Amino acid sequence: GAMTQGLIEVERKFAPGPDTEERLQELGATLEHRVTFRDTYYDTSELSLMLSDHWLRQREGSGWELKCPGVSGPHNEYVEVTSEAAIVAQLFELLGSGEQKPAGVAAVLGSLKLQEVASFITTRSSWKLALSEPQLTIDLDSADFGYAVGEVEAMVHEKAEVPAALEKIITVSSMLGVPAQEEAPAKLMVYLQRFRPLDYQRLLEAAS
Ligand SMILES: Cc1ncc(C[n+]2csc(CCOP(=O)(O)OP(=O)(O)O)c2C)c(N)n1
Ligand SMILES: [Mg+2]
Ligand SMILES: [Mg+2]
Repeated sequence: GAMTQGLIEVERKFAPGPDTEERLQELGATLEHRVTFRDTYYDTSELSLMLSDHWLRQREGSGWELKCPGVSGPHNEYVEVTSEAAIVAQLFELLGSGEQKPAGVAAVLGSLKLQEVASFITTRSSWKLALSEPQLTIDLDSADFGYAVGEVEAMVHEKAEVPAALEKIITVSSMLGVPAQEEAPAKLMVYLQRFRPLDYQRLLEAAS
């Protein structure tokens, strides 16, 4: 037999500005693709998934994905699950349907009292940047509800490499975006804050 795993993705969000694309161009980045896609997130009425740092979505053209917290000191760690059967097992453990019998994620939604909590369309430009060695990716996202966020992404092999990669992408992010102390918010968090502010408040309360 054999075991297989992926690389580690390291990421940092930033607020783009009017000059972000021009900076990318002058740095020698190339625009690899432009794409538009719907994201739809799901949770229970009590926000069971989100309150425990679990994030379940169906992404147009990609299928189901679930993000779970992992056990970078100042920065978050996530395990991404895209196997439907592993998503469903994780959801059963957390939301406890002992009786529930497995199936595709879609089929188990009702049984788990999972409902759509947010849906929106993102228009994305994805750029690649080689410096002096593997190309960084820069995703520039525009959400149809009216919010723009960029993100710099690097891949690395071992967890030992994560701290240096983080510093690099933080520094690159700062040259591409508006000055800021903290990381720019995720599209979903801005959506929740503006359009589901009672839910946002629950999330705020939990984290402090
Ligand atoms: C302040 C804050 N930021 C981030 C998180 C974690 N989080 C919020 S929404 C989300 C899912 C959306 O992730 P995103 O990075 O926007 O996915 P993308 O659309 O870029 O693929 C996660 C993991 C949190 N709990 N609190
Ligand atoms: Mg990306
Ligand atoms: Mg990303």
